[PDB]
Amino acid sequence: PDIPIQYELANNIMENYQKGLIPKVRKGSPINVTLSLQLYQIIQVNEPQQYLLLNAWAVERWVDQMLGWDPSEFDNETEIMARHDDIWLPDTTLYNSLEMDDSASKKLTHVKLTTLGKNQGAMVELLYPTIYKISCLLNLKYFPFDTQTCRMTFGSWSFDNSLID
Amino acid sequence: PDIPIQYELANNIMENYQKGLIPKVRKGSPINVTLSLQLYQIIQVNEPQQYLLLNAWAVERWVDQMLGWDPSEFDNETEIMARHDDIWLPDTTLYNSLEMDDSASKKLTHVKLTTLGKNQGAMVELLYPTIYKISCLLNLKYFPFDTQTCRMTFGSWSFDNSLID
Ligand SMILES: *[C@@H]1O[C@H](CO)[C@@H](O[C@@H]2O[C@H](CO)[C@@H](O)[C@H](O)[C@H]2NC(C)=O)[C@H](O)[C@H]1NC(C)=O
Ligand SMILES: *[C@@H]1O[C@H](CO)[C@@H](O[C@@H]2O[C@H](CO)[C@@H](O)[C@H](O)[C@H]2NC(C)=O)[C@H](O)[C@H]1NC(C)=O
Ligand SMILES: *[C@@H]1O[C@H](CO)[C@@H](O)[C@H](O)[C@H]1NC(C)=O
Ligand SMILES: *[C@@H]1O[C@H](CO)[C@@H](O)[C@H](O)[C@H]1NC(C)=O
Repeated sequence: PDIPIQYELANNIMENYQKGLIPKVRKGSPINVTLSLQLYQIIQVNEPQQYLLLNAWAVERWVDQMLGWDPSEFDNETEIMARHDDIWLPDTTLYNSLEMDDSASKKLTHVKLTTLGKNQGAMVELLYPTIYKISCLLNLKYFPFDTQTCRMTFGSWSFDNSLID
Repeated sequence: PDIPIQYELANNIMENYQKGLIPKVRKGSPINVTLSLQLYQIIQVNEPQQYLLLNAWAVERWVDQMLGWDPSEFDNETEIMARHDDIWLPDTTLYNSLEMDDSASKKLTHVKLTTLGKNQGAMVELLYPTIYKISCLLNLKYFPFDTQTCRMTFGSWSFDNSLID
């Protein structure tokens, strides 16, 4: 009738879904997460406090083995946009971050769900802008002709290699 | 009886509505969003950190194809004032923003709904004040007789041209 097909799609795929648990139907394999980074700006290289302020564009892709639907049933449709609140998100952490509030370093709004099949899951694309307060060591021996290398360690804080890769 | 007609109006249009999904009943056309901007103040042109602090008035108009009602049924009322939490809002993002917390750069409080018909949708007006921390490059070659141009890039972070225009 007047109800959109995406309403039925989201009601169907997010029916028995539990966002508080890792969507790993298969037992013997971790969830592969593909993190991609773009540098947009270097806001501040703060020598006195060993912190660098970066403005990055982070893209995060994995496969959610529970949010899979058949495109033929739901009117040919192969994509749907949901909210980051409604699905399980990997806890990608910047290990050397100097900011503990994730509302000042991340702008998670929406996720994109592309189906691979009913029982095969769906690709989840997570695009969000970040502001990283990075703890980097400065070797100011050749100041002001110095070059500095800044490391960004990314990983899951609570999930090990057997759960999230 | 003693119940207002706007109570019956908001209960009827917001009955099967889902605010987590784009209100696009029609298939082959994006949602047109009309962003209008007013400059109210230039708080700070911070040369050392390449950021300009603006105080703007943003007005956002689109058509919500699901929130349409027949005025004649609901005592011939053509408008209703709702909250931004209750309806779907486009993710209008300032691309070069230096602030990721949207509670320090935006004051979304209410929305205005004007009906175009039962099955034709409703015009949504979103008025809110903003404080923009803008990443702008300064060419201080003619200081202090210098003129600077500051760019403000606006768009959806996750929705492409086929969804939001
Ligand atoms: C996650 O990554 C692993 C790689 O460690 C993938 O395992 C591969 O699976 C294919 C079959 O689909 C095999 O042909 C490859 O040999 C496997 N790789 C290795 C290194 O053994 C896995 O498929 C990926 N996806 C998951 C687990 O959903
Ligand atoms: C959104 O904007 C598009 C313009 O791209 C509108 O499409 C127009 O539709 C009218 C009919 O209502 C046609 O007469 C015009 O020729 C169309 N424009 C173009 C450029 O083809 C569309 O109606 C707008 N509103 C929506 C999609 O709800
Ligand atoms: C898309 O779906 C419609 C109806 O569901 C169908 O008519 C059309 O053939 C589909 N497209 C393809 C390429 O199969
Ligand atoms: C608006 O509705 C009221 C009550 O239903 C009616 O008395 C009035 O005539 C209507 N106005 C117009 C212009 O039809």
